[PDB]
Amino acid sequence: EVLPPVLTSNSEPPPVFDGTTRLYISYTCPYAQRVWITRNCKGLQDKIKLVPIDLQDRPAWYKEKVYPPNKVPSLEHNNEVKGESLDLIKYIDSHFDGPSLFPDDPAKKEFAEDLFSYTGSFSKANNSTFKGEADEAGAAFDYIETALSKFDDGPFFLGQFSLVDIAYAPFIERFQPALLEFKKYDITAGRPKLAAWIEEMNKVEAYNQTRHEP
Ligand SMILES: N[C@@H](CCC(=O)N[C@@H](CS)C(=O)NCC(=O)O)C(=O)O
Repeated sequence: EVLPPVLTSNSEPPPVFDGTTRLYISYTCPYAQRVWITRNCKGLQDKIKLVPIDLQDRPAWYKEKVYPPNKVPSLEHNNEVKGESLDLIKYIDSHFDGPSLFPDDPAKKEFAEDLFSYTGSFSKANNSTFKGEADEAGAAFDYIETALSKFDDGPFFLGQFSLVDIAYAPFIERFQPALLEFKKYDITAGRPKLAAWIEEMNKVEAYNQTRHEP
């Protein structure tokens, strides 16, 4: 796959609502990365076109013609532009071909909703730590470690790979090296299920490719 160029304030607008599916992203936004990973994991590279924008020098046509809330990601599909990364990974999973990324088992679904609900707290805990407000990252990763012990039919949050792993991957990807650098803190220390989860995620090529750049 060829990753397309970043569009700036000086870029001409793409067709909007011409029938092509477009995923508007920033190459470094973790929320957008969630959706990009979902696209790749479902083999949708030829179905969903990436439209990367520069958030520091962004095209006015984005807010004006594509997505008024003026954030990434947003998904243009079937004459609607929709936002919210968690909504979007669920939407793509259920409206496009490719392997299903969400289990049918009601108990796994229920646990998944607990974990989706926890994403805000997870980010807040880590950010609190980086900002020196409270050392909450350890407790947050303890929660993750415990969650990984719930289902023993695979190494991922719901046992087998799912949208839940995808939701967390961009954030763990960023928090891990930052905690090591800024707080001299290794999240894998004492957290074997988490260490295994990171190793297994890193074997997923569809995810690794979202760490790529033009
Ligand atoms: N709740 C949104 C968050 C999206 C978001 O905060 N994106 C940021 C980049 S990390 C953004 O587009 N910032 C640009 C701005 O606020 O103007 C989601 O889950 O998709």
